[PDB]
Amino acid sequence: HKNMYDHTEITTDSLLALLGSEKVKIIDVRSADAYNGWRMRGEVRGGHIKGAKSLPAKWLTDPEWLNIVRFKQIRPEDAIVLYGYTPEECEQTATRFKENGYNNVSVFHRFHPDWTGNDAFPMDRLEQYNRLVPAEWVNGLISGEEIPEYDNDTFIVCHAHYRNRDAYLSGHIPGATDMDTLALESPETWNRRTPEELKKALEEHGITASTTVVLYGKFMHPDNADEFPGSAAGHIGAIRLAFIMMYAGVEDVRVLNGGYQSWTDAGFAISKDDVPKTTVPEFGAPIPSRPEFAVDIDEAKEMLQSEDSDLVCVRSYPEYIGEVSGYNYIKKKGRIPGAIFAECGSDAYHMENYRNHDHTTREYHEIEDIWAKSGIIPKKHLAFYCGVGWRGSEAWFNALLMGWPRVSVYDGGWFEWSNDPENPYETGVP
Ligand SMILES: C[N+](C)(C)[C@@H](Cc1cnc[nH]1)C(=O)O
Ligand SMILES: [Cl-]
Ligand SMILES: [Cl-]
Ligand SMILES: [Mg+2]
Ligand SMILES: [Mg+2]
Repeated sequence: HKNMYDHTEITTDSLLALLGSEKVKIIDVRSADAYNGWRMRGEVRGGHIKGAKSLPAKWLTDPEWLNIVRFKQIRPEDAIVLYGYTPEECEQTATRFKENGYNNVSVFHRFHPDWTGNDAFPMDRLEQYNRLVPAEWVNGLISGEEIPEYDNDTFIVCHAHYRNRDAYLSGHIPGATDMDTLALESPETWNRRTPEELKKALEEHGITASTTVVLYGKFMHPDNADEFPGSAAGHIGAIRLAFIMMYAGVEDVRVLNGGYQSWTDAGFAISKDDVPKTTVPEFGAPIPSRPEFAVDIDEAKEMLQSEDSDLVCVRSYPEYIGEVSGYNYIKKKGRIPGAIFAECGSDAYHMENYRNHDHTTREYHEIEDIWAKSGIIPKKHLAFYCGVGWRGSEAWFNALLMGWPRVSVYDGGWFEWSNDPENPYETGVP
């Protein structure tokens, strides 16, 4: 019946008439960063067609491509409409759908410049997308080239890791310097360090409050059998450090979307130099400048008693039901009573529910809709937490990117909560 290699074109008028159809799935095959709003071809309006889902053509080489599509609830009985910067970029995706039994597949040729160039055509974007940067933006930054969403004259690219300098020395973005997560958080409490420590640490790494800091980490397949599996979850650590730096007072913090893998996926050169630090004498702002980003245990207890506040438990399901603690250095098992569960992923060192297979952030509409089903909504003051505040920082960053007005991280997490034998806790399947 179908032709695997000749695809029907859908017109702008036809697509306009189908924008509200529940039987139609509009699929943006560009990069997730363009989908979020980055104007990667110089378009005046960035983002995606309103209601479109993100399925980057880059993922076509992934052997799990069909499961990704099914996990996104894109079904063979749906009418599939693909679009990219050009219709030619949609051809391989269209063929891939037809090869897997999707018989209703069309290609929209006029997204750019026709759709982007007229304000009558509805578009959407991740409100604070410029904090989540693509690899091309970082490459222009370190090359001293004109890049959008950047009006500063001072920057530093920071490769985060947890007591694992090999994560940096085995390959890093050229010119980048490494920051151990221990520089900004204490091994005694696994909370952010005191203001005086953060001031010294940031200065010794060459960071002022007015320095644009670009953070990223390297995913190295964490294994629960290792003594420090967090040494392999570099990009969670990067977002954890982004939280602490923004809390401290760094005005412009960016995160490389997808971490190190996005840098090498783009084909850019890597460096193995051990770049020395260029310290700065004065941070230049009071620390912390944004204390409302952090929540501690007394306020967290209040938020459990408030109508417009909630704690969001970003742990794994075995941790939530008290089957495991999730950590080799925590013996207590259980959960904070009254918190809203938002499953992070498989265990304490993986964020499958918040990431794509290439570690870029999951399509934010999916995060937003799943959160809303559990009452995790922006009208509340939300304190994301987990074991020790790493996974909660990554969840918190996703909400911050959506422009949510009062989102925090409860730093202490299950570690601090369970360390007080007076605190109530639950266990078992709810
Ligand atoms: C605070 N450290 C770095 C010790 C944590 C960080 C962490 C990563 N995923 C959940 N927590 C650890 O590695 O167990
Ligand atoms: Cl990671
Ligand atoms: Cl918990
Ligand atoms: Mg949208
Ligand atoms: Mg903590």
